[PDB]
Amino acid sequence: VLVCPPLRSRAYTPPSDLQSRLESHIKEVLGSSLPNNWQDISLDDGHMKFRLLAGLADGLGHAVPNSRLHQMCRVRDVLDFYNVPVQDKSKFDELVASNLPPNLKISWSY
Amino acid sequence: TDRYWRVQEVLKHAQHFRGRKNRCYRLAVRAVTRAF
Amino acid sequence: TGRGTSSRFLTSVLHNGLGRYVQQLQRLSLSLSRDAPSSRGAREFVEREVTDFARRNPGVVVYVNPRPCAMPRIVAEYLNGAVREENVNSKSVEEIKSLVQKLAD
Amino acid sequence: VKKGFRAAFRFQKELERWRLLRCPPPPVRRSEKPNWDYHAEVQAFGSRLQETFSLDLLKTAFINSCYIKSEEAKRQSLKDNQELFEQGLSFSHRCLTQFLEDEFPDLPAEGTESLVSFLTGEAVVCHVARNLAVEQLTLSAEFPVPLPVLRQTFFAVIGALLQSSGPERAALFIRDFLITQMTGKELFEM
Amino acid sequence: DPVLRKCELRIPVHRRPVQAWVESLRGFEQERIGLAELHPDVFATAPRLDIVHQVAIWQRNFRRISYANTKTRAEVSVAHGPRGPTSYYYMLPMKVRALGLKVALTVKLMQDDLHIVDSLELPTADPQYLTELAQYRHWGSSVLLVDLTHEEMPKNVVAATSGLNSFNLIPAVGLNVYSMLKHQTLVLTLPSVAFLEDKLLWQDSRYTPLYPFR
Amino acid sequence: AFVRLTLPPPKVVDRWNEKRALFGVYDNIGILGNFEKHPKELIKGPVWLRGWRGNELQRCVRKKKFVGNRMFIEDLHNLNKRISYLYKHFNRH
RNA sequence: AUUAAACCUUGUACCUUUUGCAUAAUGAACUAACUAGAAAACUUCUAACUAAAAGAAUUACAGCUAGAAACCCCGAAACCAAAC
Repeated sequence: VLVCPPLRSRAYTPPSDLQSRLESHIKEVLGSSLPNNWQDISLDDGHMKFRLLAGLADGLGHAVPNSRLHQMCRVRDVLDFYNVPVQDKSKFDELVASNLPPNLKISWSY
Repeated sequence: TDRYWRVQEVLKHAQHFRGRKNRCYRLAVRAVTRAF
Repeated sequence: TGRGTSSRFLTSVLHNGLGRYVQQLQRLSLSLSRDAPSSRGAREFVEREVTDFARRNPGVVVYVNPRPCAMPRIVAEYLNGAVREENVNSKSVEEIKSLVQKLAD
Repeated sequence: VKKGFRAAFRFQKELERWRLLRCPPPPVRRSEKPNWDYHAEVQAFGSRLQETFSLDLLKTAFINSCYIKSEEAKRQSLKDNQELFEQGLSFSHRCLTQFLEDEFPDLPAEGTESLVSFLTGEAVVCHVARNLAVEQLTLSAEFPVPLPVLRQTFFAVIGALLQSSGPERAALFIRDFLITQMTGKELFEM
Repeated sequence: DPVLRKCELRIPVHRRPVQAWVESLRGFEQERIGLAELHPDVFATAPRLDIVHQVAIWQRNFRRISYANTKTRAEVSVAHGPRGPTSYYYMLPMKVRALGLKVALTVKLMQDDLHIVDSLELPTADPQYLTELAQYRHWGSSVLLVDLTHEEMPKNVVAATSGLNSFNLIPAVGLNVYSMLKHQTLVLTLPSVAFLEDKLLWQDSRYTPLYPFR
Repeated sequence: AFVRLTLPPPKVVDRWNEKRALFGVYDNIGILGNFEKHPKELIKGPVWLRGWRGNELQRCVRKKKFVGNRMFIEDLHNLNKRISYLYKHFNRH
């Protein structure tokens, strides 16, 4: 009765309306609704951090790495962490879509 | 396990020699160095 | 060694430079491996310098075939029929770039 | 018995080298052999010459009557280069004669014919084409390409070049590549 | 209800605690159920890989015994050939060995190769479920499962891990650098982390042992 | 010399077999077991060199003492003669 | 070198050993395999910990623990015991 879900891609692209989704999650926080020093709000609270990060990851689709977890002391890097894109395209894939000249031939034998 | 190739290295330069010198590694090596 | 080695006289392929200079090299073939220490320098070369060479010299056909391979190798074919193969086993990016430029000349 | 797999593999390469020397493989055209792209080679061929060619016309010039028969024979189990061939040969005769006359107006017409015939000889055309890799780019049903078929393509390409680049560029091409062959050639030799 | 764990020992004031995502194997999507704290002096040690290199050599070469032998001229009815059974056993300092294990833990965590789990219990013993879950969670080809004690390890996990060549299950006392390096990713239970920390953190002070602890 | 005209049979090695995969497990018995059992106690081999190492003369001497009562007369005499030659070289030269 | 295999031009076999010299003297018909440097007491270097160090026996007013680092081959005349 246990069926494995399909593997999900590791590529995450920042939403165009990142602030709108971001402030929506900040509103999800208990009464914050973009308060004073919103970017400087401390995340040291375990329960608040879990709720905020968990909700953001599900909606935005990007999750804080365990190794990078402790750097997420305040919001400022949370917004920065989500706004930096992540691409699953391989180097060969990027090279393929790089206006290859007519005399250059690439074949993937793997 | 590559001693044959070592002999071949001397032989390639000694193929044009005449007599037992061209086929004896003891003599072929000496001639090759002298030629160089 | 000269007595045991051949020699020739000065000559040109077909008087290449009388009207216009023609590049002898016509085709380049490259074999690479996804995971191989020997190909690390070649791996980076494809990332950075392969495109620049192709733009600089668009008249040479370049074949790049990443494949499971023990030793990466480069094969160069010339118009007159000369074909030369160079092993790229454990060679740096700078070494590779210089070699290709020498082959073209 | 000497142990190891590397040593045994090394001897196999030694055997192959001896086998290659003893029994050289039969010649085959690069077209049949792998890692051949006709379109890429033609583009590289045109770029290398620094000349503009109409890809459709150039392919027709390379196409030969013999090549079509093989495809038709395979089909049983496409445009010839004759039209282009005539233009290049006919134009070359006038252009080649023009070169001789300008330098040597005193030289008789009969002499120019001998010079033109030698410069347009099958061996002379074949030598230039083979050294130019044209044989690999030639389309034919037989390898090595027969000389008369090879000669047809050479002038056929000239006809295509005339349309693509005009007579002026072709004349420079003829001077740069064909008139060069007369260097060191004495009058009675030709 | 998030599962929140704190270090039992006093964390240094100048060092902030290390944290990681607590996971469960009950379901495919039960990747995150709580957040746990890790002692910086254990999971945030300096990356001294030479100690790990030395430990690997010690591990392989302390058990090494060579049985090669050859007879000398006096023993013939090799001038410098092997002579009888030879041993290469040697002992590294206790403090260094403990440090090497600590360094390995940091490498896996910093490299996102360590997965902290509340318990190893599985809904089914089918090996297919375990492998598929590893694929879902992007685990490595080889996954190492560690439990506090061998006797109490769940029956369901034993059947799956026993039948999997690349997924190996070991007890906490059996943990070693070689297995961690050999296995792409490490799965550690919450009690095991506490068990490991105590011994590693206990190493503080010397009070040199006047006699073996056996 | 002349070399094989055929390749040796292919060998396939499993790097994740139980022996290789589980090699070294419990090597931390001392630290993870409260030091009740020293890792030297995990050495398997000849009795006279379990938890001990030395040069060949020391190894041979220790072997003689450990199983001298169980050693064959021919073996014991041969070992004594070999030790005599070894003793002079190490202790006089 | 050469158009050209030989001609013209240049050049006193090898190892060892004698003086750092052989026109001395030793050894070599050739082919294939086999055929000769081996130890850690202390030091330097690489690290662990530090008035302490070492998983018992050791050393210490910066020491202590671990690791790495080394010293050939063949050949007598003889001498003795026990059999034949």
